[PDB]
Amino acid sequence: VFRRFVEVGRVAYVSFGPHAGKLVAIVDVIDQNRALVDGPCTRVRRQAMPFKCMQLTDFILKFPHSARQKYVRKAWEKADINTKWAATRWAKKIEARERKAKMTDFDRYKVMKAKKMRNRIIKNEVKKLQRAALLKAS
Amino acid sequence: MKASGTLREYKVVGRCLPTPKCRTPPLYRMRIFAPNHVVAKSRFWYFVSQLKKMKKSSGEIVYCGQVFEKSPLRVKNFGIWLRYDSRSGTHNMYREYRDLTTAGAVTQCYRDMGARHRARAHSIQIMKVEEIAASKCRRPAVKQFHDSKIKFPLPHRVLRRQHKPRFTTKRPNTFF
Amino acid sequence: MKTILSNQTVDIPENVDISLKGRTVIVKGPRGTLRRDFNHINVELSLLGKKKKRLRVDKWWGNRKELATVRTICSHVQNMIKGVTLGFRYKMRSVYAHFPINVVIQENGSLVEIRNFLGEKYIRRVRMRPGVACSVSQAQKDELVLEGNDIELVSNSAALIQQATTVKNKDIRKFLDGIYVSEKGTVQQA
Amino acid sequence: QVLVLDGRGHLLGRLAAIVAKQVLLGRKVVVVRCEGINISGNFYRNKLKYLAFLRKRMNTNPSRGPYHFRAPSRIFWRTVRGMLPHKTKRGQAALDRLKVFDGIPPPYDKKKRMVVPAALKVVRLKPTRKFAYLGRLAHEVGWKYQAVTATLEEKRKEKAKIHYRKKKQLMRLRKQAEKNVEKKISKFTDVLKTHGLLV
RNA sequence: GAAGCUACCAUCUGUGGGAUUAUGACUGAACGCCUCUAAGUCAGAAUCCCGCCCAGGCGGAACGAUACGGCAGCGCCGAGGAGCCUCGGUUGGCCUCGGAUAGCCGGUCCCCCGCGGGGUCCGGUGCGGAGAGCCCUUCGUCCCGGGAAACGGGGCGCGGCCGGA
RNA sequence: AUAGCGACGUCGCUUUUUGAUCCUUCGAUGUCGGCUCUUCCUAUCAUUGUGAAGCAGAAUUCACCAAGCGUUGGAUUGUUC
RNA sequence: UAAGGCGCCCGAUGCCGACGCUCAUCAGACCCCAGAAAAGGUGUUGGUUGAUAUAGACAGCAGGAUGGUGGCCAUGGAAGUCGGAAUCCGCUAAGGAGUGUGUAACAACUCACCUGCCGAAUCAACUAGCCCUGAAAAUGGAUGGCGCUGGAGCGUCGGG
RNA sequence: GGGAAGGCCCGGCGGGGAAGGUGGCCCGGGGGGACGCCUCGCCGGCGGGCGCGACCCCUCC
Ligand SMILES: [Mg+2]
Ligand SMILES: [Mg+2]
Ligand SMILES: [Mg+2]
Ligand SMILES: [Mg+2]
Ligand SMILES: [Mg+2]
Ligand SMILES: [Mg+2]
Ligand SMILES: [Mg+2]
Ligand SMILES: [Mg+2]
Ligand SMILES: [Mg+2]
Repeated sequence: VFRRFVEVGRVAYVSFGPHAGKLVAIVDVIDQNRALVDGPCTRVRRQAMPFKCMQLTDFILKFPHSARQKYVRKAWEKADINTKWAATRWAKKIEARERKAKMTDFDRYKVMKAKKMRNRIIKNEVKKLQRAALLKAS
Repeated sequence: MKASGTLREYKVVGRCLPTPKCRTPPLYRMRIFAPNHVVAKSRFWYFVSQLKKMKKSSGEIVYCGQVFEKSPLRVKNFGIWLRYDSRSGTHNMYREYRDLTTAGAVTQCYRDMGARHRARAHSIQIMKVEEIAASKCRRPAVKQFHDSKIKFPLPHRVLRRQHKPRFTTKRPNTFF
Repeated sequence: MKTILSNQTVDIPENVDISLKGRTVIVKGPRGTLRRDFNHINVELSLLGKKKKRLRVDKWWGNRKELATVRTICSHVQNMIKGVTLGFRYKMRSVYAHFPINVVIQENGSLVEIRNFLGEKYIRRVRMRPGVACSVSQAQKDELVLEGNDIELVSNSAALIQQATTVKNKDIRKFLDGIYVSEKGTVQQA
Repeated sequence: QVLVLDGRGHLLGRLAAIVAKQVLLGRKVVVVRCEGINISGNFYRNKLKYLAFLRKRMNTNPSRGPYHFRAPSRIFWRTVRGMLPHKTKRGQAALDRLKVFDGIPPPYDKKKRMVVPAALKVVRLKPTRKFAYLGRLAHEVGWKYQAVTATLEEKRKEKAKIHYRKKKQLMRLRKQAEKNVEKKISKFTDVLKTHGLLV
């Protein structure tokens, strides 16, 4: 079954191309594999864009199929897409990936040191729990 | 013509040189879809030589300039009247496309002609390009996009960038 | 040209229930259960509407070549529903000129033996498909009845025992002998 | 350091080209479960192609002529050989770095097998097209070990299911322990979260 | 005329399956009906492939015995002892479900069958139970303190029990 | 008209007939037949499985998958024929 | 850089290349060049022209499908159905001196045409792309090979 | 083309138009939420049901 459709007013996340990594709102469907979109608030000038480079999110905001950027921005601000996107888990994973990429060598060493303890404690406690479960089974 | 890249629309006006017979020959204007102004002028001379008794040696390009799209943010339906050469005989046709720019629609027309009839740019003679209302559209491939509540999914997304993780332990997912 | 959407819906009666796991459908009713998968069609099946009222088939972005599969899926599902609620009864008759065709049923309707087909010393032995029951019709001189729930299985058995009796090296326009499907109805009528 | 590939779902030539390049580049490659490989085009077409290959033999002495290997592993091996300069020492040394197998042998069943998305059927073929199974093609061309390898694969699958269940149980213990000890491993977690290894 | 060779000039023996071609069909759309075809399915042969049969790979397997009694040569072990010559490449490991893709993955008692398999429900889903990942992480030693551990670490240090074709 | 044929036309295929040419060979590639022996082609005479007849049966036509297996013994002639 | 190329052989697309077309049980794949035509396809994709359809079509399922008259010349027999011209009228919602099957002739069936149910698009005739039929030779065999079908094929194109 | 669009002032404001018709209205159904018909749950209570007839009584999507 399909849950994410392409209609007027859906928010999609651009994966690659000029505006890579930005949200956008679908205004119209030009053709089978091209849509007229704009990110009035995410800094993306109104333009055409292929379907091959956007990934659909589960955010819908209402405006007519050819409304101008004024009304598109009005609907975007009214629905407050930015904070909800920042709060969703998708953006959290993206932001964490960006953090890991940005990490320099000193924080790499610090992360190694912290992970050593984290794994050691977890492994010891897991051994304790496994022994306890075995004793309970016996 | 070599339909290189995306075409551009040029307004080209030309006239015969003044002669003792007539001081001021009438100026003739034409719309040329071309990669650049040089080939635009060449096509203008070709068409005007077919139409009138005019040649480049006995004429002059009074003006030649690109005409920009009037509304490049409104998706429009374009009807194109076209004249092309097959392997046996020549035919007139009318085709509709859907795009934001007249030049983009004409480029789509050239690519579609090459794909469907193996006709080449030196065979296609473009005649008329008009904005056509959705009620006046008559090709179903364009008409099916005329509704307020358009809605369709992307069913089978094929994995691109197949080579960046050239060896990956997942079998990729095609349902998003 | 690829159509944006082609859909068709099927209404199911109250006495039968339908459960689908992806593209395989299971139909359960008074006469039993029928299962059929459709992983070779690649369209969308939805059991929309509480009270299991309807089953909808969707196809997005399909040319005319695969747009035909929607109605064939719906027809297959309707046939499964019909065979589950009512069942399928294929009645066939044996036509002969001189030699009577002696048909005897064994394995409680699973094997059919045919003898004396045009003075034949050879004995035809045809096995029914699983879930198809053969019988000799009462109140009729010579006629076979095939009972089943799967229309494909019943009709395949009928075709098997029809093609088992064909004249060889003779004018088939004159030697009109063999068992032929007289009619295709249901076990019980509406 | 050896690249272990799984054949199931991969296309013959598409996988063979990548394997040949990797082998030429010096890497040791072992491809496993070759009978799961599939080829585009319908089964009758592919069987006809293999029969046409079978028909090619030296007229005067077939014993010296082309050798038509029937096992799927050897079929894949030969089509890889077709993409290497096997007449030279470099090509032969490369070809010696490749190992093919039907099923999954004991040296490799207890290992993680890699996957090549650039040669996968689900990626390279639209669903409406027809494909053929190399295992079935080989079996009805004259491979004699389709059933034995099937039973052995069934045994391997039923053992791997037990191993995977044990892995699931052990990890679930791991997660329960993690949420149990979050109290005293919290100060070790915010650093990973700030550097984006745990969010 | 022995023996031996030897003759349709004597006598004996000569095989079974599978996918399918042509063709005939089932269900069934496209195209309200129809249709062997488009998706799916069936029967099908001196053909094809294999079996039976002949050979047996710079291809493997199991098993037996493995060099005196004056010398001796050998096999296994002593985490057995120093070395000498020669051939090189390498410069951290990942010890594993099956598989789908017009769908998947993980928990669950709230139920049903034989710990496993189903049902409901709850979570994730551009895969944070991720290979775009995980694990180990090495300058060394000496004092005192805090955090984790007291069940842990190390032992051809041990004797057994299972685990594998 | 089209079971089976097919006029007046017109489009092809083959190199098992003959031509046309003269590229190789004249410090030589032994130049007709028959005998013997193997393999290959299909444009299928028979046999296996089929479809169509102006196919009642018998016989016989036309067509399809198809070269697996067979295709003889003699008079006359150096003959191929 | 030219010409030519960039899946592997084999240097170069390991571009998140663009738009389409095409399934071949003989696919196709680059000047010279190394193999094919006339004629066809309800395979599929475009295009041209003309029709009829809420005064309710196209299917499909059902009812009618009449008198003069078995029209005239005819043949042994021709009632419509082998033959020669014409083809009228009243009844009609409609019926042709007849579209076909059938008998020696009838008979009978059936069609043109009109009605009932069903309720929105449906018919043709051409034309051009790819694919398919046409398409048969001898040692086993050659888009250079492997192989390729979200193309590594065909057409138009872009960066590198 | 002294850039073509575009952005911001509800820019104000002049009139006009249909449609890929927003509300509104009419018809139809998929519904539900008040759950108004049974069944359990604790004669009064709330929660359990993953309850069960509704029907223009509305009433929302
Ligand atoms: Mg006969
Ligand atoms: Mg068989
Ligand atoms: Mg068939
Ligand atoms: Mg079969
Ligand atoms: Mg070193
Ligand atoms: Mg010689
Ligand atoms: Mg000599
Ligand atoms: Mg032949
Ligand atoms: Mg090259």
